[PDB]
Amino acid sequence: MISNAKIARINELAAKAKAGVITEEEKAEQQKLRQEYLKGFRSSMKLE
Repeated sequence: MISNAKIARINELAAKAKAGVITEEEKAEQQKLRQEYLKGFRSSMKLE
């Protein structure tokens, strides 16, 4: 699961990725935490 602290961590890493300064380790954690966020999260715009 994910908490606000980890959500900030995601936005941190995402910014690192959008910038290009993100390392492989940061990338690995980013992908995982995004899944921790996707737990139960559905696409409201499509009701998917």
